[PDB]
Amino acid sequence: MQIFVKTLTGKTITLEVEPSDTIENVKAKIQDKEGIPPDQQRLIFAGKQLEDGRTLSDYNIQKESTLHLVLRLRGG
Amino acid sequence: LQIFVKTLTGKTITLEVEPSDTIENVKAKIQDKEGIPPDQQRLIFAGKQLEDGRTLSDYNIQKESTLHLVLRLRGG
Amino acid sequence: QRWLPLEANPEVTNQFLKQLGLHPNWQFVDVYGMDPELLSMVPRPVCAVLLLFPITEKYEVFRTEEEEKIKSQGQDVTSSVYFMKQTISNACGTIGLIHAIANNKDKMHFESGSTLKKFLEESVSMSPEERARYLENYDAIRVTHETSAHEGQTEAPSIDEKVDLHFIALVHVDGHLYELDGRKPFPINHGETSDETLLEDAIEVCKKFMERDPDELRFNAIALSAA
Ligand SMILES: [Br-]
Ligand SMILES: [Br-]
Ligand SMILES: [Br-]
Ligand SMILES: [Cl-]
Ligand SMILES: [K+]
Ligand SMILES: [K+]
Repeated sequence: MQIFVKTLTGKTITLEVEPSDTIENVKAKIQDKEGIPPDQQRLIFAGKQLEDGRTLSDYNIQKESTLHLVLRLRGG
Repeated sequence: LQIFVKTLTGKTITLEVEPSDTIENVKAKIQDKEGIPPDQQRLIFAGKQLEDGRTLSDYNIQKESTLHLVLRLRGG
Repeated sequence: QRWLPLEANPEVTNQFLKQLGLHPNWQFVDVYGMDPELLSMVPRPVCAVLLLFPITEKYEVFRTEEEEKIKSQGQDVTSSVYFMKQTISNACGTIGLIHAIANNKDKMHFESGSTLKKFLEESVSMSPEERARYLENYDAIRVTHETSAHEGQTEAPSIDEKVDLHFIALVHVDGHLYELDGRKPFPINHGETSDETLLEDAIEVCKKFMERDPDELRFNAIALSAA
């Protein structure tokens, strides 16, 4: 199935995924397409940050759902 | 060697450190003394924001240097 | 209705203002300290300060006494001040930014379809309580706040967690320094200021907050500076 990821610039990343895919898998796919390291990525759906070990199915993310990508800042 | 960390309130925290200590180590020492979690800490020296993986030596922070602490707190 | 609390981080606040369609003539910067040397690092001019401070029991007795004194004894508030009440747990981040922009409207530029521009045009004649109910219902700002709460160097807490930290805005309107806090029933007039002295005068109010709570370190100030 296809899902959409919108960035702060308003750009759309389209991913091919399965309901059984983990949030880690999705972050790997975003790294493949955009070159953003997974550890910097925060995926948001229904106002909630998604956890690495859970599946798209766990969050009722379906075909053509839109997620939001935010970047965790490094601080120091 | 001793260094000083000034907060926005103007309070001075004294730390015992080595030149080889990382910015992460200094933040851990501030957590030990003040109970501020490292993730909320942002350290500045000579108007420049410091990175976690670098040493006091990297920034020429010496005996009795003063650093500035900004807190990345969340507010309602 | 319950929002997530925003990180006191200029990168987060500047991104939020961009999403609300403000042109970046003004950008938030950190304030490192309150002495002249560290304040000299803030770019000038400054048209607002946002202060994050702790809501402690000591703070609350002072707030109670201040409210009772001003209700019974009076104060001057110019008709030009834009004030809104807080009726939403943890929206103080949004209400602080609206206070800062709404009270500098003449110095601000907005893009095509700015959601903040639309909010300000529609709420211009509303009472402070009506402005608060309008924000409760204003989806475009609620979803922008939601995104912004997930940004910063820290993770957003659970929506159920109690927040004991609070944002207020300090501005110059019509010759005076106003503290705008949606938790209070009115602006607080802190006396005379000017465009040229707002940063110094605002920081003097921030100092009084810190002196009333001398054992607290949980403070952050950001200054809205010319870009
Ligand atoms: Br950062
Ligand atoms: Br130490
Ligand atoms: Br100025
Ligand atoms: Cl103005
Ligand atoms: K007005
Ligand atoms: K003003």
